[PDB]
Formats: sequence, C-alpha cells, structure tokens
Amino acid sequence: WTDWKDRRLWVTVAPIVSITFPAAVQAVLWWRYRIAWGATLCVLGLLLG
Amino acid sequence: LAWGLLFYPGNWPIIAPLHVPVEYNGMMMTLADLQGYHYVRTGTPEYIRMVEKGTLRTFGKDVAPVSAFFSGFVSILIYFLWHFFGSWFGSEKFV
Amino acid sequence: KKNIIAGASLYLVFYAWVRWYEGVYGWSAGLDSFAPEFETYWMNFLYIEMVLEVLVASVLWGYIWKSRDRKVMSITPREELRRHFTHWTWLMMYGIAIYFGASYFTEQDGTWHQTIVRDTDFTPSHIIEFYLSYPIYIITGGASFLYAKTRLPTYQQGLSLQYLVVVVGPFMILPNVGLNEWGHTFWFMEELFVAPLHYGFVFFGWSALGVLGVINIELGALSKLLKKDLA
Amino acid sequence: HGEKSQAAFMRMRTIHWFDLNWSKDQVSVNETMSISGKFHVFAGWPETVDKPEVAFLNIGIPGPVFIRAGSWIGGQLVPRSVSLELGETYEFKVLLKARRPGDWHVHTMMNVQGGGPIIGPGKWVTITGSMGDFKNPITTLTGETIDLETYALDGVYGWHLFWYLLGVAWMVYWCRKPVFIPRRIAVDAGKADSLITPTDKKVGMAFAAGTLAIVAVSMGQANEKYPVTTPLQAGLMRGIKSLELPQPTVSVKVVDASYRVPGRAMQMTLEITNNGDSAVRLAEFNTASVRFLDADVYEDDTNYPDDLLAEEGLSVSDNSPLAPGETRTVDVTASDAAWEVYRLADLIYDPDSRFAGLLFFIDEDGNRQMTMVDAPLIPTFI
Amino acid sequence: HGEKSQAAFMRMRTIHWFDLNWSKDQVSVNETMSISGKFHVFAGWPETVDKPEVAFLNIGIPGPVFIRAGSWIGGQLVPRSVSLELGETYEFKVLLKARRPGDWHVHTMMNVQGGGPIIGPGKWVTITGSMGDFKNPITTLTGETIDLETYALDGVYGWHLFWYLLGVAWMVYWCRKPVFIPRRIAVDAGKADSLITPTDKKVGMAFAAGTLAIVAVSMGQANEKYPVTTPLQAGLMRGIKSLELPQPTVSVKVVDASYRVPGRAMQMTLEITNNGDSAVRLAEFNTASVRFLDADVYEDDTNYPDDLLAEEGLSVSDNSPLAPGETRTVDVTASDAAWEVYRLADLIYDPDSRFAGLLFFIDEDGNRQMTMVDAPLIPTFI
Ligand SMILES: CCCCCC(=O)OC[C@H](COP(=O)(O)OCC[N+](C)(C)C)OC(=O)CCCCC
Ligand SMILES: CCCCCC(=O)OC[C@H](COP(=O)(O)OCC[N+](C)(C)C)OC(=O)CCCCC
Ligand SMILES: CCCCCC(=O)OC[C@H](COP(=O)(O)OCC[N+](C)(C)C)OC(=O)CCCCC
Ligand SMILES: CCCCCC(=O)OC[C@H](COP(=O)(O)OCC[N+](C)(C)C)OC(=O)CCCCC
Ligand SMILES: CCCCCC(=O)OC[C@H](COP(=O)(O)OCC[N+](C)(C)C)OC(=O)CCCCC
Ligand SMILES: CCCCCCCCCC
Ligand SMILES: CCCCCCCCCC
Ligand SMILES: [Cu+2]
Ligand SMILES: [Cu+2]
Ligand SMILES: [Cu+2]
Repeated sequence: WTDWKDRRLWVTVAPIVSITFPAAVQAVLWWRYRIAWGATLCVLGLLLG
Repeated sequence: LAWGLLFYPGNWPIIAPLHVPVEYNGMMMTLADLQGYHYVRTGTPEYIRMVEKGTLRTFGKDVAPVSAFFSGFVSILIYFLWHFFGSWFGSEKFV
Repeated sequence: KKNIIAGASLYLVFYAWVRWYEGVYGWSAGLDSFAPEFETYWMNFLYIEMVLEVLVASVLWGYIWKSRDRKVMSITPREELRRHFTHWTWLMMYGIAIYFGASYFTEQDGTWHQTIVRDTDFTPSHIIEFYLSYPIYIITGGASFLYAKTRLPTYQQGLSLQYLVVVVGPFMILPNVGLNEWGHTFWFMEELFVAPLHYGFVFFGWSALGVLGVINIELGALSKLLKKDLA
Repeated sequence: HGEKSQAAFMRMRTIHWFDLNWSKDQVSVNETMSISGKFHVFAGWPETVDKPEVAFLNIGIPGPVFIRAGSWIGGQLVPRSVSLELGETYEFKVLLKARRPGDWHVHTMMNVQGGGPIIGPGKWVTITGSMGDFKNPITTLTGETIDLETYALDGVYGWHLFWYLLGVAWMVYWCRKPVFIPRRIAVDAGKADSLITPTDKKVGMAFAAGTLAIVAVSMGQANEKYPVTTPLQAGLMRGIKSLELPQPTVSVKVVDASYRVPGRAMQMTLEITNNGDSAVRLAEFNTASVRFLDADVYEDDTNYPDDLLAEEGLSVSDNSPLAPGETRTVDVTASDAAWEVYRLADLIYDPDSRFAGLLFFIDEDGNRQMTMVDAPLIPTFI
Repeated sequence: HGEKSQAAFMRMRTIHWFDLNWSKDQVSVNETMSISGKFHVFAGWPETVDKPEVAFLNIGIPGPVFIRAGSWIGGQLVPRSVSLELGETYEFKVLLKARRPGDWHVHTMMNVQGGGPIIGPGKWVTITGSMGDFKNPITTLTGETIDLETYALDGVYGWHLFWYLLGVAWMVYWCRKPVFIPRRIAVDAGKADSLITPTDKKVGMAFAAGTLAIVAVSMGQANEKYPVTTPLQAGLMRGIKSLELPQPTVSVKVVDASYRVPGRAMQMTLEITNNGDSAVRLAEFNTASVRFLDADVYEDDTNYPDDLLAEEGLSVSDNSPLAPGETRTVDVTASDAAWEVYRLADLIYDPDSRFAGLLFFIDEDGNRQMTMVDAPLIPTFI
C-alpha cells in the first residue's frame, strides 16, 4: 500500500530484508562462473512476480 | 551502505505525487492517506499501519535520512551473513 | 536431445483454469462457508484434489521401477548427455511449479485477506494455495529428484545434500500451514510480515535456494562432457 | 460474513449495534448511501481482547466495492484510530460511494488493536451501472483538482518500466556471451578472468554512473514539479464524544439463564423493577445483532436485515404493563432459527458459557429505555 | 535549550506551563531561588508518548550549577517519580541553591517514562561568587552533621588507590623478568614451565590470601564504623494531588485553524460562549510556552522570558466585552517572531499537523478563566 510507504519503517525494513537473496545467489554466481549479474536477476524476478 | 542509501532516493520520484497535502472534511491528509481512507481494506485497519508517528526523542524532519543510514549499516551485516549462507547453499556434498 | 515434453508444459492451461474458476466460482459463490454453495464448489474441490494428489504422487514416483544400471559416465556424450537434458526438462517443470505455488498463489492469498476474508476457520483461496499448488510443486520436485537419482551416474553416490533442500525443504511449508492458522488463532496478527507466525514458511523460501547446489553439480559432470569439444 | 465463525460469547459480550439505519439498498455507481446508528461498548469486556484504547471504525465489504467517502463518531471525522471507554454509548455514521456493480453484504465493524474485528449486522445492497463510470474527484491545497482513481498512474508506469528496462539491458549485455559451461571450465582451469575484460568493466561504470546520475536529476525534477509535499499523516484521536443517555430507571436482574441443547431457544428469568414514572413493557431483546421482538409490544420499522430479525422471537410469560415501582419476575424465552443459523448455539464449544444482551422497554407514550443484561448461560441437555 | 529541536505538535499537545514565577534572576553562591507555577496535562496526549503513569519533576540545566534543594507537587516533596492523570492541573514548586558562577538558562521539565523530556520555558539566571564557597551541610539520623560536597571522599581515594597499587605490584612482580620473546620460545620448544617456579606460585598464594583477608577485615571494620546503613531507597509516589479549578463556563469551539507557509502567523476561527455571569474578553493564547497577549486586555507582570512573550502578538477581530450567553465567532491571529525562532513553523515536517493551546479570559473585575483549545492546523501555502 502506498499509505504504508513512510519515512521511518519502510526505508528501514525494505532494503534490509531485500538484500538477503541477492547476496546468497551471488556467493556461487561469482566464484564458480564469474557471473556479473545475479543481484539484478534476483531483483528482476522479484519485481516481475 | 549503497543498497541502504539508494532506496528512498530511488523511490521518491514515484511516490512524490501522492504526498501533496489535502484538506478533507476539516482534517489534513496526503493523497496517499486519502487513498488508504477511501479504498476499504476490511482486513487492514488503520491502527496496524506501522509508519512514523513522531516521538519526544524524534527531531522535526530527520526520519528518512537516519532510517536510510541505519538501514545501510544493518545491510552490511545482512550481506555479510547471507554471503556465507549462500556459500553453503552452493555445496556439492553428498550424504 | 530435447524440444518435446519441454513445450508440453500443461501447467499453464491447468493453472489458467483455476485462476478462472477462482474469479468465477469463488468470488461470491465462495464468500460464505455457509453449507450448500460452498461445500459444492469448494469442499468437493478440496477432497478431490487431495485424493488425486496423493494417488498421482504415489504413481508418478515410479522412477525406481524404470531404474537400472546407470553407468552413463562410461558412455559417450550421447546417452548421458541425453539424460541431462531430460533432467533439466524436469527442473524447468519444477521451476514453473515453484513459481506458481510460492509466488502467484501465495501473494494472491495475501491479496484475499486484505480485502474481506478473515482467516477465521477457513478461506477458499486456501484450497487453491495450500492444498493444490504446494502439493503440485512437491510432486514435481520429488519426480525430478528421483529421476536424477535413478538415471544419472553422478547421482549414484548417495543423495546430494542440496538437492534435498530444493526438495523436502520446500515441502516443510505444507506442514508449516499448522504454524499459521495457529499463529492466526490465539496468536493472531492481521498481516503477512511483522507476524512471526509467518516466519515459519519464510524458512522455506530460503530452502528454495538449493538450486544453487543442483546447478553446481549438474555443471561439474557436464563440464567434463563438453571439455574436449571446446570450439 | 465471517462473523458466524467467531466465538459466540465474544460476539455477545463486546459491542452492541442498535438504532441502525441504512439510507438505501439500491445504488448506482457514483451514488452515495449512509449507515448510521449507535453502538454500546460492554463493560464486561472479554479478558483476551485488549481494552479498546485504539479502535478503528471500519466497513466490512469484499474489497473497495464502495469507497468510504467519510465516517463520523459523535460528529467528528475519524480517518485515524480512536479511543473508547468500556460502558459508553457512541453515535456513528458512515458515508459510502458506490463503485462496483453487484450485490454486496455491507457490515459495520470496529477493529480493536490487540483484539480483532468486531462485526456488526450486515445488509444486502445492490450496485447498478458500470465501473467505468466511477469518478473520484479531489481538490488539493493547491487546487489542482484531480481524479484520485487514475492520478499519477502514468508516472508510476513510466518510472517502473524505465528501471526494469535498464536492469534487463544489464543482463542482456552479458547474456549474448556463452554463460555457465565456458565460465565454469575457465575458473576451474584457473582463468578466473573469463569475461571481465576492461571494456566489460567500463560498461559497469557507465551503468553505475548513469544510474547515480538519473537518481539525482530525478530527485531535483520531482522537488521542482511538486514543490509542496507533506509526510504520511497518522496518529490516534483520543478525544471522541459519547452519548449522555439518562440512566434506565427500569432495572433488570438476571436470576438465571439456560439454553436447550439441542434446540434454537434460550430461557432467562428476569427480576424487573419500574423505578420510572410510567408503565413499561419488555419490547425487544438484542444479542449478537439478533433482534428478538414481542409483536404485541413493538414491531420493526427500519428494514432491519430479515435474517437477523425475529418478529415474534421474544416470548414473555407476563408482558402486562409493568407500572411504577412494582417489582416483578418473568420468564423470557428468545427463540429463532438464527440461534442455530448464526452458530450462536455453538456457545457449548466456548470455554466461557456466559452471555450479554440489550433489553428495550416502551412506555404508554412510546419511549424506549435500554437496559444491559448479562450472566452465565447454562446448557440444559435434553 | 534543546526544546527547539522537538516535534512542534508534541511541544503543543503534551504539558502546558502557566502561572510561572521565578523568585530571582541574580543569585550568589549558597543562595536559593524558587520556581513556582502550575502545569496542565493535555487529555489529547500523543500516541507515541506513554501516558504519564511514571513521571519525574526535573530541572533543565547544564549540570549541577544549582542543586535541587527541594521540589513539591501539590505540597508534597517529590524526590521519587510520581503519577499524573490526563487532563488534570497541578501546582508545583522547585527550590534551587546556586552552586557555580555564570549565566544559565533554567528550564522546568517533566521526564515521562516511555515518553521523553517535556521542557517548559526557560529563564536566564546569573550566579555570582566563587564555587569554592559552596557548602552543602546535612545532618543525619545520627547527627553527625556532614558536608555532602566532600564527605567520604578520603575513603574513596584511599581504598581505590590501595587496590590499584596492589594490582600494579602483581604486574611489577612479573615485569622485571624478560616477557614475550623468551616466554614464546620456551613454550614453543616445550618448556611450558617458563617462569612459573614454586617461589613464583607461592607469591600468588600470598596475594590471594592477603586479598581475601583484607576484604573480610574491611567488611568488619565498615560494619563497626557505620553501624546504621539503609538500602538505596526508591519507589513511585502514586498519591499526587491535583487542583479543583471550577469548569471554565466560557466555552470555545475551534471552527478551523490555518497558518501561512512561509510566515510567522497562525489564524483560528473561534466560536465563543459566555455561559458565565460576567462579560469576558480574550486576554492571552498560550501554546508551546509562547504567550500571545492582547495589549488592550492584559499585560504581563511576571517578568516572563521576553523571547517567549508576545505583548501584542494576539489579534482578535472583535474583543468587545463578550457579555453573558451571547455566543460569538471571532478570527484570532497569533503572530510573533518566536513562531519561526522556536521552530514552531516546522509543524510542516511533522506527520501530524494539529495543535493545542491555552485560552485566558478576563472579566470586568479581573478574574481569569482557562480554556483548552485544540484542532488540526492547515498550512495555507502563500
Ligand atoms: C543520491 C543522493 C540524493 C540525496 C537526496 C536526499 O538528500 O534525500 C533526502 C531525503 C530527506 O527528505 P527530507 O529531509 O524530507 O527533505 C527533502 C524534502 N523532500 C522529501 C520533499 C524531498 O531522504 C533521503 O532521501 C535519504 C537519502 C540519503 C542519501 C544520502
Ligand atoms: C546460519 C548460517 C550457517 C551457514 C554455515 C555453512 O555455510 O555451512 C557449513 C556446513 C558444513 O561446513 P564444511 O564441511 O566446512 O563445508 C563448507 C562448504 N559449504 C558452505 C558448501 C557447506 O554446512 C552445513 O552443515 C549447513 C549449515 C546449516 C544450514 C544453514
Ligand atoms: C535445519 C538445517 C538442516 C541442516 C542440515 C545439516 O547441516 O545436516 C547435515 C547432516 C550431516 O549428516 P549426514 O551426511 O546425513 O550423515 C551421513 C549420511 N550417510 C550415512 C549416507 C553418509 O545431514 C543431514 O542433515 C541429513 C539430511 C537433511 C535434509 C534436510
Ligand atoms: C508432469 C509432466 C512433466 C514432464 C516430465 C518429463 O518431461 O520428463 C520426461 C521423462 C522421460 O524421460 P526418458 O529419458 O524417456 O526416461 C528415461 C528412459 N527410460 C524411462 C526408458 C529408462 O518422463 C519420465 O521419465 C516418466 C514420465 C511420467 C509422467 C509423464
Ligand atoms: C488434513 C486436514 C483435514 C481436513 C478435514 C476436512 O475435510 O475438513 C472438515 C473439518 C471441518 O469441519 P467443521 O468446520 O466442523 O464443518 C465443516 C463445514 N464448514 C465448511 C461449513 C465449516 O476439518 C477439520 O477436521 C479441521 C480443519 C483441519 C485442520 C487444519
Ligand atoms: C558467519 C559465521 C558462519 C560462517 C561459516 C562459513 C564456513 C567457514 C569458512 C571456511
Ligand atoms: C508465544 C509464542 C512463542 C513462539 C515461539 C517461536 C515460534 C517459531 C516458529 C517456527
Ligand atoms: Cu489465508
Ligand atoms: Cu456478510
Ligand atoms: Cu535553554
């Protein structure tokens, strides 16, 4: 909801919980295949869904 | 730090139009509050809304930046932890 | 060694059928638990789907009957190369199923509460979410796992650990439905997120990251089936 | 709609909605209807339900088929949450604007933080027309009159589509190059520098610079295009007025109450007094939104939802005009199909077999007094 | 001093300090001054500020430049925390003793547990003399009169110095022996017994015994030198008396309030009644410690801090003697540099654009009535 996108809790929570999967997927899509994306892919999937 | 700090700036151009103030039946409300008021969410009463409400230890306008720096600092640790978590998920061990 | 059952993904037509059945037979004909219209279009649905899912899981999981000597690592890049393609067809099916189960219908159920339906004692967007989609993707994941176990040489060495996580891991949200409906009752919280009652099957989406291990494995016996033919 | 699944004792000992009035039952899109009445907070509140320090006057409907054009409690607009006191009576009113055609059950509910939804009686309202005609005009403190239904939409679409296409282009830059297999072999052999060439790293800078640039220009342009922007408002409204109703001189004491299991009937034994100045008579017993009336004394004239209205559901052993002083004891029997239809008989599964209700008395003139009753309900197994 | 950084709406809708009186503004060391007045707890308390079940009457100063010789609320000493009720008025008094020369801004504040500091208006007080002259004599329940400024100091110094010298001696016993390098080589080779010889281990016993001994002798000697010792006292003081002020018969209803952005002026529209028996007039509007007066009706005589005093800041369209009954509506304009100096105009950044204030009326005789006002403040953008 737009009326929940405030200045204190939204800005605090969204990025924190959002950075989880990008970091995890990056831990093998970088040292196994030097894949530059992987956070972009996570975010593209999240946004599409 | 970047992840934490780029969020609100990256979203502001999208939600700014909905922060124009409005006087509705004598009370002042933003267009976003007016939306939340008009379109009934029978399952989401207003009081569950976890948004900034002001305190005696809060300053007049300092929420957005302070919450983006705190979020960046915590994102540091979150990325740290989930790097190792993901390294584990990449394991090829057999049991 | 593909382009056959990969394009035969009937998941869309079937799921396109429920999204229609939902918006046509559960909008008002399923708003009230009542007794007649509900147990006609939604409870019979539930029973039929449970029995069909149990039987389809018991049947489809017969790759142990088609299993045999799987020394395809001694074979050239023809028989074993062909099996990996089948494995990845299974995995694409599993991906579609996981998408529809954990993303589409889960957030659709999220939409449903915010409108009217308080979870009290039930929801008809629950027959479609916890008892149709989750068992479907569970069946698909188990099928893929068993296929790899019974048909690829590199998997004959005892139950890859990460393959178990992109599997039974996502299975642990089904029994997790006990946490919710109990955290929604005597511990309720009318949200999806702050309510730690939902953190149960938040510890299930993580498990859906075991496709980092299956991919590492399937790109270690396959990297040795393509090395010689570089250019 | 889901009130039927809530604990029977909870539905009976929380909030009592009476004097309800629906201004219409057949509306067209863009038309308005109102719901008015009063509700009385029960002093014998349930223990597991937090006291209503924080409550929100809501509307029960399947999504925004109407829009809440306004809502008042005691004459004040209440867009925020409010505070209530146990034992008080409040007058409320809600103004709806029809938005989506169909037939909808419209309930009046009160969300109580730490408690839950407290659903009042519902009414069937029909909306006719086409949703494409709905208009939600609004004038801002700059005015600037806008249409809240579609305002700012193109901006959302444009910005999200732009950022998405930017992110897709990043992946596309690397997608043309064979991925996975050659990259695995490369780092496995020790050629970790697979496709991270200088030209491939300078593309990263452009993207990173073009990104950090667009954000700043966009912030500036937004500040210049919308010079006035307040934060999301919020905050309790403690100051809410109740109703100064005179104390019901007619005092009723429940000696004992029981209900037949199975069966759709309850039986009270009341000791009534008439400290008032005029002869009174028991007119209606209201509990859990069900209205049991005694046809010989009172009949409904507010189009109360029929499935909740028991015209002759109330049966008093002696409803002879109770005159001044003149204490008396009578056996009341409230029976109706709604006792079983609305799962009120499921009080047997409740870990608290008690009840609460609203007694209404009428004089010779036709005035009404409202008395509160409550006591344990004892299942009499047949 | 830091009140200027607190949320504007919080400063306006919490506690209102009035009838303030400072007994002096120029004190010498060892001299006393008092601060008296009343404060009214606002019933429309902020949601995020816990209700004042636990409050402490404090003093705002940069460290102990004064010492709080005493403090009363309603006549009782309040060294502990206290309880307050929303909507009550209390009389308070504080007694200070000058300790350190300089010029200090002395504020009256109320700490609210779960809330924060609620700072009242400050006054500039000057202390003259030399801090070396400060005396804090006290007589104990044994009496035994002591000087709390330096009492028991030699004991603290002696004991801490003794224990420190004991700990230094332990390290010194081992510091003469070459440390680090030879010790590393020793355990690396397998001579773990580097410098732990029997004589080195018997020194450990002496220290351990000499320590465990001194503690016991010292406990005994303390018990014998101070035979009477109570535990640190503490505990809420719920019983706090308020003020039985007659209900202000003059009733004021705010129709609407707005403020110019930018600008240092606010504008209310009041509907006033005079249910009283004598003709009244609007004298002062007090909000967030700022006092807007109407020179034609009332002028300050309490040396109120000038930077918070607007002698002619209040402007009423019609301040003609409002006689009995005789309802009326007027447009009030409270304007002063302090609106911008004390960051009250920053209500625009507050996620709650509302306000609360204190209206004072005066009769022909000169009596004062105190009415409470509160409503939404609407930024009128110029
Ligand atoms: C990429 C740098 C852009 C900096 C934009 C900015 O300073 O925004 C400040 C805004 C604070 O908004 P506020 O204090 O209300 O003042 C700005 C007024 N508005 C909200 C109307 C734009 O909160 C944030 O966006 C935190 C981001 C910090 C990045 C270093
Ligand atoms: C809560 C974070 C714990 C992550 C620890 C980890 O990376 O696992 C190390 C360990 C095995 O350690 P080791 O034999 O050294 O192998 C390290 C290589 N990986 C990371 C692939 C397992 O694997 C497990 O048993 C899974 C951990 C519990 C699930 C969160
Ligand atoms: C809640 C997180 C679970 C983390 C699992 C883990 O780190 O434990 C590793 C453990 C290590 O012992 P394991 O290798 O099972 O014992 C040797 C197995 N054999 C006898 C075949 C060699 O194996 C299992 O947990 C069993 C599989 C669990 C699937 C969810
Ligand atoms: C829900 C349908 C998903 C489609 C699964 C798929 O395409 O996998 C093809 C695979 C065929 O792979 P294939 O290499 O033919 O099987 C291994 C070779 N055999 C069976 C002769 C040992 O099917 C099976 O193994 C059994 C299918 C039963 C459900 C339709
Ligand atoms: C594995 C779950 C078993 C579901 C059994 C079933 O068909 O539901 C009937 C019954 C519910 O019966 P009841 O609510 O008394 O009456 C059903 C009729 N309606 C739908 C109108 C309420 O369910 C239960 O046993 C409790 C819920 C399952 C545990 C999560
Ligand atoms: C962050 C704490 C857990 C990290 C464990 C990772 C395995 C050890 C590194 C070789
Ligand atoms: C009283 C609630 C306590 C909840 C314990 C933690 C629940 C874990 C959920 C998996
Ligand atoms: Cu649900
Ligand atoms: Cu209904
Ligand atoms: Cu100061």
